[PDB]
Amino acid sequence: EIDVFCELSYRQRAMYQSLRNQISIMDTLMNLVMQFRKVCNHPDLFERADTSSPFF
DNA sequence: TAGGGAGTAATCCCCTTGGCGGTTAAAACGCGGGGGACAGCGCGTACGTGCGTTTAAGCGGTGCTAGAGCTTGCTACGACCAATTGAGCGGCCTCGGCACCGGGATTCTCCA
Repeated sequence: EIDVFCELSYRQRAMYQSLRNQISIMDTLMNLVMQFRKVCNHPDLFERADTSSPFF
């Protein structure tokens, strides 16, 4: 059994920390631990990156 | 303090919608002609209008008594529930009613 640690990429931690900011109001925690598990898997699960352009 | 509710996502059965293909039967298209729609016409009779008659509907009034509408008293009966079972539902089976076919017989139409 080999443990393989890797840190949250800058996009993931932008998701994770703004999500964790909800703990300043709630604590829904069982909802948050599923959103935290999504971003810990891939942020496209939480918000799919897609072709984008400036504000019109 | 603990139990069971709230949240959520994976798991897997059920089932309704949609497409493909053919093919085949019914809808679409054409056209002749017929006969039924419909306009135009004549008559006559049947219905609206008017006037004098009558008839009885409607309003004001009197008297009566039935019976609608309310109060009281009580017990009968249907709501209620715990215990018992058998009537009636869901699943499975099969055979016989009925349909669908084919071909020969009787009916009905339409033109002569």
